[PDB]
Amino acid sequence: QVFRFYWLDAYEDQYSQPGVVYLFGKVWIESADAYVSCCVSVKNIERTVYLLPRENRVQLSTGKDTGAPVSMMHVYQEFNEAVAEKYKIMKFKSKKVDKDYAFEIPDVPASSEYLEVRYSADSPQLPQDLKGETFSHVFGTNTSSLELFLLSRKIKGPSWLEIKSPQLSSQPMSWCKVEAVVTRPDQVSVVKDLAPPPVVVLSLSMKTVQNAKTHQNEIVAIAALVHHTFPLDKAPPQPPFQTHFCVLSKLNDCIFPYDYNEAVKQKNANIEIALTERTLLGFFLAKIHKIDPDVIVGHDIYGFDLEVLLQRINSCKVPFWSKIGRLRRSVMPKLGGRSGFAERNAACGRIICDIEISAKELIRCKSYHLSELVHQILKAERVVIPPENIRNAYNDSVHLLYMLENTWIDAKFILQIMCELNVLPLALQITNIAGNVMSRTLMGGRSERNEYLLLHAFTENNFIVPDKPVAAYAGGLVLEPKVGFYDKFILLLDFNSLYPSIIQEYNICFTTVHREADEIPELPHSDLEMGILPREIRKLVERRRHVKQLMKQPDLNPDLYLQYDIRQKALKLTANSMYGCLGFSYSRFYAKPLAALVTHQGREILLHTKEMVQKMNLEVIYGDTDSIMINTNCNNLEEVFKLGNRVKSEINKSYKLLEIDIDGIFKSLLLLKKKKYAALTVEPTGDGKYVTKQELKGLDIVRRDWCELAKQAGNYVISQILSDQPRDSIVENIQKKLTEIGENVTNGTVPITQYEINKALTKDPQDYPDKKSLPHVHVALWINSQGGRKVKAGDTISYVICQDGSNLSASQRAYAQEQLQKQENLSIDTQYYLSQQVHPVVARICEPIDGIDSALIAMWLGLDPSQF
Amino acid sequence: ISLEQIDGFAAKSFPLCMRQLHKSLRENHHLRHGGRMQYGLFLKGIGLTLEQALQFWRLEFTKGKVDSEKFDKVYAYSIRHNYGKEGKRTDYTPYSCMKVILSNPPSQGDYHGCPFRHSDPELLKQKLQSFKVPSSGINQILELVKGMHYQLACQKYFELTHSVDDCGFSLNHPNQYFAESQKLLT
DNA sequence: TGTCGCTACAATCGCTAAGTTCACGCAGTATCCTGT
Ligand SMILES: Nc1nc2c(ncn2[C@H]2C[C@H](O)[C@@H](COP(=O)(O)OP(=O)(O)OP(=O)(O)O)O2)c(=O)[nH]1
Ligand code: SF4
Ligand SMILES: [Mg+2]
Ligand SMILES: [Mg+2]
Repeated sequence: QVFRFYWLDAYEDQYSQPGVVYLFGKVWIESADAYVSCCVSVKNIERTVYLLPRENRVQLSTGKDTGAPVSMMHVYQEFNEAVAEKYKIMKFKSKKVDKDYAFEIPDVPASSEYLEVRYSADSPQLPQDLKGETFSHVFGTNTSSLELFLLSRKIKGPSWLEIKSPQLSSQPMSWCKVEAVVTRPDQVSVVKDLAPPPVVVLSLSMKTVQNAKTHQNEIVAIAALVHHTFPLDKAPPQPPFQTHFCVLSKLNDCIFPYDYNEAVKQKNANIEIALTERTLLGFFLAKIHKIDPDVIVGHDIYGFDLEVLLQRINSCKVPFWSKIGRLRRSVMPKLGGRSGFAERNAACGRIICDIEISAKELIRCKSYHLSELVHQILKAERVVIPPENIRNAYNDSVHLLYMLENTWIDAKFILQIMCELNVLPLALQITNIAGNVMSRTLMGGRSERNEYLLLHAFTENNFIVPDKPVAAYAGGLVLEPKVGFYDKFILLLDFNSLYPSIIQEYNICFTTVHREADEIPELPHSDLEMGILPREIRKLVERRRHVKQLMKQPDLNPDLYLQYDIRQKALKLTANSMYGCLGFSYSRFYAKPLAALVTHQGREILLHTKEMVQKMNLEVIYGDTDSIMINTNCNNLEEVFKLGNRVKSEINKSYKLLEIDIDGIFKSLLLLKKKKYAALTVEPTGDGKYVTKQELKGLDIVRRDWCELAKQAGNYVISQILSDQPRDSIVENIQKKLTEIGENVTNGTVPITQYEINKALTKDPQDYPDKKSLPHVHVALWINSQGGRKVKAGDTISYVICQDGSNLSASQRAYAQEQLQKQENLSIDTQYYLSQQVHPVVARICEPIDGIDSALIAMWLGLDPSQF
Repeated sequence: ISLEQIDGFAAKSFPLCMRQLHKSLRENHHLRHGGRMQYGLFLKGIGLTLEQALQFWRLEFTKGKVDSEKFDKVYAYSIRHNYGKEGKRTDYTPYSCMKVILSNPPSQGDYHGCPFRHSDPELLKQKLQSFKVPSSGINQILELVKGMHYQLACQKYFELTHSVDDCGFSLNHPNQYFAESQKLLT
């Protein structure tokens, strides 16, 4: 009679169906000998509130204190007589329950007894500011049915579920294969210690041509790759895809080449040619229904792809729209609106993966457009079809098949990127750790993850969490650097998980710090028991430490090693975000005093560590909120290691959990400013043999907002400076290279891409006020002016500042590379680059270098020293 | 020409323009630039030498309680010039009656120009009465003036003052008036 | 509809003050001017 299935996504409609939550997942049917998607509708998910009684009865209008003690019988009497009648709630279940509370609502005791009342979600919801003579507060008034269900059944991320007494739906409600109705939340349970089942992943890439008559983007091809047994706890399979399908259509007026049919047949692929975009969308929806993929992956799927799909579905009036998801509906959600909420709701029951968002979250790259990601991750070169060529493709079989195969290659690259970064396993792991829904986790962001983590923690400990909410404080201390060049050994010490360790050690928690609603609250007494937040953050830190130790194993697959590094970085960022969300104005758990206390303790620790190291007769040259740089003034590495171990032991001696470890040993350093240095990191090879690896931190060479010519020049200059060559040879080589680069720039022999400069976007190109015209924004608008996919917020744009005869400021001459290659009146501003991209960076880099000055750099660049 | 006889000329021979200029100079012992230029050119026309004019002007200007050193400093160069002694060194010619009529119009504190043109009819009548001119002669001169016949009006003055029925000459120059007066008298 | 935290550096734009040009002028001195 039981019913075991592995749930993946949950969807609730607060307005349409009250007190109903749908769980979508996979269920094993023996007959098919494979997993089949199933949907379970948990009905009658009642709504629960909590009432805080007064100490003595109080007149509502007089605001008096009659003196009559208030007990739970009186509270029930008041809610039964006044409130129940007023708000038209008929049946409710009342009980006395003792719960804990430590959050931001004044005059709420740490522990008290409340009259827990539940009633059907169809009944009206009580006002958030409700009050009465017998009670001073009502909680959980606006609690979402999904949240109530998840916290009531202690469901924490995707996992195997056991359902009791399943029933069948009168009429179909979902597009899945098996459906089941649960009459009560109590009938759903969780079973542990079973591997997740492989799921179906569908990677789709489409090509669209805009209808400038309406500027509406019409789809003309959809290349889709599918694998039906993609694992969620093992490595990605090779090849990543099992089978595939391609659908190709024609424009509104244009026609197919003569023998398109013969070429398509010779292609031997599962190509289905749709006469009209209506037929193409119908075929695509039928294919999605047949495969019923559980994880749809794509590039800009949340911003462009799904929105275009839904818009064209609406325009062509394709009957069964809801088949794009897994539930049955009739009216498509209104489009527009920020975020991908329209997309996610439209695709309810399917986990949408946007490799753009996932890549932004996991790794750091100069640009997030698909070609750059492909070159960086997969180390491959992508051929891009301009939209004009896409329009021109309906003129020959060869070009039409090339376009379709390019769509197929784009889909394959998207799937390859998803597998390489290991996006799905990491999403599953982080969702299990946090306890939220997987789709939200893959949507990006840290707030919801930490909020749900703490929700689960507190709920399991008999707490009442606050209702969802319908440089404020000091930070770290950066020591003043001793700018200069150090040719001896530098010892870098870094604290391990500093803020998490502080939270653990000092027992900082909502239930330990007695706050007050900008003074730093006192440290909690050492007598108190460990709080909830130290426990959760300790679990996260322990998981990260386990992963790091696993990374220590010798002879590991380097790709697997990089995946482990990504996972460790993700866990580190999760813990740091757990800290940060305490200081997030919009967070459910805003505890700015706690964050201020944490940062204050960090500053105190750093000051004490600096004092200790200086008291050891050792030079201190730098430190950024958890780290210290020491000048060993030694040339032997063994002695350096001995001193490092000494000082590390002395520092660790003063703490219970915080540990200091040797981050790195720099053979040479060029300390320029705060958060800006380059060093020759030393990684021992064995038997006294060490290998030197360059390491740049914060310089302009490691910023995407500089022309790659400048980056190359700075990299060479740093390489010369940090080398062991005699100083005269170093200066001579610097001068010679600078002269060569100046000649190359003057003669136009540099490749054009080296003049590109990348700047991201913060808002939509239109929403930017008329604050003159920010260079990138300028070009951004041009991109939207032209007939191509628009550039929205958070998009990198590469512009080249070029001569145009305008005698205007450089900021106002930003141009795309295609613009320069097209227009015959635009030429690269060589002087601008030589004076404002090459000179500034090298001049800043070589400030502490003897023999080099602004005038000399200008001369070797061929410029006029006058302005310098 | 001699300095002393200049007074006699001003009494009798000088035309009403130079007559008024001389009266103003002997009342004030100083002339503005326009008056100085005009009177110097006229004295050049009659024949007064550069030395004689310099001496006369120096002596007259000194009587206004001013240094003759300042005069030698300032008016010496001008007196040199108006006789064409310095600068362009051109023997600048005395003004003709047409120029005097069309020359710079005098303003308050000025006395240059042709009195017949730059004097109001009442003032001209009063001046003529002062000169004991017969009422008929004054009326004829006024009639000539009203029709803008200032040359003819001056010829009438010359006829009346010299006791000659007809002028016999077309008066077109103050120095010409001076020469005609000298011819009739001497 | 959600949107982790703070600190530091670099570049650019706006606005405004400080400074510069520099043309107003003056006090002092000088030369060269006007018609027939
Ligand atoms: N909220 C927040 N805090 C951060 C972030 N990055 C750094 N911090 C803070 C909290 C970290 O504990 C502290 C020390 O920086 P680190 O990069 O050395 O990380 P941590 O020491 O925690 O661990 P690690 O040295 O990498 O093993 O700086 C961040 O992105 N968000
Ligand atoms: S007409 Fe000639 S001479 Fe007579 S007052 Fe006039 S300017 Fe003098
Ligand atoms: Mg650290
Ligand atoms: Mg004068």
